[PDB]
Amino acid sequence: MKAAYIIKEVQNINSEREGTQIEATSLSQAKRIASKEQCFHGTVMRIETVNGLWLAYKEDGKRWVDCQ
Amino acid sequence: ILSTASVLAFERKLDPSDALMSAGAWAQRDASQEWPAVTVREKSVRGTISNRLKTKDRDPAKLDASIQSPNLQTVDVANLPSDADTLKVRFTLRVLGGAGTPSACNDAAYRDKLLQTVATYVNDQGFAELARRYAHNLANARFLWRNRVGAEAVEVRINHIRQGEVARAWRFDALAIGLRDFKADAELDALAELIASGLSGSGHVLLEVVAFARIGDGQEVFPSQELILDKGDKKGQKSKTLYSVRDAAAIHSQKIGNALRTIDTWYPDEDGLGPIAVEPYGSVTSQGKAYRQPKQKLDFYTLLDNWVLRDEAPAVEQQHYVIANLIRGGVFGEA
Amino acid sequence: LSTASVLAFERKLDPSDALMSAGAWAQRDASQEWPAVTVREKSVRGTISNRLKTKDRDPAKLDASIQSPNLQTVDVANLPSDADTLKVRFTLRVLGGAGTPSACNDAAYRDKLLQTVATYVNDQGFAELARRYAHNLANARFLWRNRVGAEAVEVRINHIRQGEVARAWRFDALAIGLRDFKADAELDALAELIASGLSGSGHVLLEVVAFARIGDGQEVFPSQELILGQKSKTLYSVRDAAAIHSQKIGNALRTIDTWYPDEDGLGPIAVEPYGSVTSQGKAYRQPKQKLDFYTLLDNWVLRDEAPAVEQQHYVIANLIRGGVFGE
Repeated sequence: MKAAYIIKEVQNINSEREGTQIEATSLSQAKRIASKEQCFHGTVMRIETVNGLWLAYKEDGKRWVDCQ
Repeated sequence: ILSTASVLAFERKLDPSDALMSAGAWAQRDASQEWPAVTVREKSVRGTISNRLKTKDRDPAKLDASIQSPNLQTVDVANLPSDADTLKVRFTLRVLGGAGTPSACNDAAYRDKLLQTVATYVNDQGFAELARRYAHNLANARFLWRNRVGAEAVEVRINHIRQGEVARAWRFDALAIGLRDFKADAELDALAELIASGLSGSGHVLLEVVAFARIGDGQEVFPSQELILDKGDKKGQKSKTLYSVRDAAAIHSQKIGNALRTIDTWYPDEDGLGPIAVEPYGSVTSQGKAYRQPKQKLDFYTLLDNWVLRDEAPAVEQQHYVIANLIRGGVFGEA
Repeated sequence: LSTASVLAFERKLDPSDALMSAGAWAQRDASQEWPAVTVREKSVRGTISNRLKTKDRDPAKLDASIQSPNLQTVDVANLPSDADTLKVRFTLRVLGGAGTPSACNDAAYRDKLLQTVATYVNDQGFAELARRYAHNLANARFLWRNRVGAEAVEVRINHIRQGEVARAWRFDALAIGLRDFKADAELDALAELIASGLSGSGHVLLEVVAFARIGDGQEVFPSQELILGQKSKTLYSVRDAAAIHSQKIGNALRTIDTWYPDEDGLGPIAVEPYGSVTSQGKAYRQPKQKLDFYTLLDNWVLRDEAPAVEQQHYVIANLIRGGVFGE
């Protein structure tokens, strides 16, 4: 199995921006390939499903804050 | 013998309220009780993520495909009305007195030696230098933080309210009185000798402080910002929140008061960087450093342990920094 | 003959929670409809202010800790921007039957304890204790930090018959001192009403209202909760009004103890076993000396060695606040 995610790179947590679809097996694989594929410094990565539900986010050198 | 008291806590003197923002015309400043409040609104911003780039790929197609997706966002903004050019900022200040008495302590010998040290300060010279130093940060409108920058005039109006009624009034051109030098005036020494009487426990001091800052029609005013929790936590909308009280835009009562205690012009490694706020390990978040290190011997802890325990009374300008930290208040115990 | 292993006294002088409201001074005779003071939140950026433990003296960590600080949410209670007066209102209930335990484990110790307390009451009444409690109602000591730096504090006490006001009292709480116990022809009446309540004659319910000119928009201080942008401070609120805990009002009533085995250069303290104040961090009635509550109680009840007349007021005042006594 390979699941589909949406990797987004936004300015802050409550920003909307069109993201890029990946193909990943686990959520930890998505966090690894969202650790890279980040172009800028002071930005927030966000991992979502294909329908817009948030899964995790990371804000400029912190832990991945999981979204229960 | 004479270890430090493991619990020390001081209540704060000079407690201001939150300051509320209003708006009107500059020729209507004498009838400004019925000016409407500056409200916090919402607007949508979008911009390009143009931060500094991680050094993995210099290919043009990567950055060109990244900038095709914009960053959508909703912020809070506060503006003057388009027929109003003057911001009013109004708060009340209360100056308590009884500065050296702690609120919590353990040792009774340390507490009596501390009270006698602060009494031997106050009897030699009073609160005169510190009150002249606080009255300048009221007289210039330093508490207008970013609202002060680029104004045609700033007016400060101070009332002493001995009942509901006003006992004595003051008016200051806040831009003539600088933001660096503590130069002397007669009407400013009157306010200084009122603040020193309040600090010495003599009288009751409640000051009403009104500041008018002409900035121009419809211009953005700057209240204080709030943390983002409990405003959208799992899927949210707003990414910038401004502080309100009753949908009147406002500054927190600790950002004022931070501006009042910007006193400290005695800290070693400087030439002309200006006064900073009185803090133990005297530090600034914007410059990101402590101007008053413990590797040198100039901190509030290192001064106070020598001025109470070992009775090494410092230079009389450091005896303003220590008394200013005691007027500030705080948790100064071992933890 | 010996001390019962189960003793329990109930508290007399039951206070309620005190609800805080705000309005304008000189609108005090129409202050029934004043809006309550609401607890609200604000954000706080703090700074590194505490002592460092001598392994954090280095600039390389102090600069990194002052660079990225911590952000907190506190609960705050202020007056409105046009209201200058804090109104605080609670009811006090004075019960009586002061020496009778509610749980006991002996019949001879209980009988001799009741004999001893009846001997106390039949020698001198509750008048000396009730004078010192009426004095703590007259000055507004139950306004704790809401009293310091107040322009004027006025206290009104109504005595309630059925729902009607029998007698109303009116006091200037700043003229009546906080560190003495004097006499006044209108405070004697409040003292003897509380005395007739504690001795068991009448039913006494009081309605205490305190006003305090703090200033427009200034900060008022409700009682604070324990914590179960993480929140640093939580204030007590009953429905939406800011309020004061009933035990902190009750504490400021039995601060009547002026009989120490230590120095009397510190004022009254609260009646406690091993008479103690946390804000000074020491207990002023040590059991090294023979003037704490348990040693004086054991000597006055068991072996009939009475203390001095002033320490008997202390022992009875510990019986009025109640507690779990007994070995």
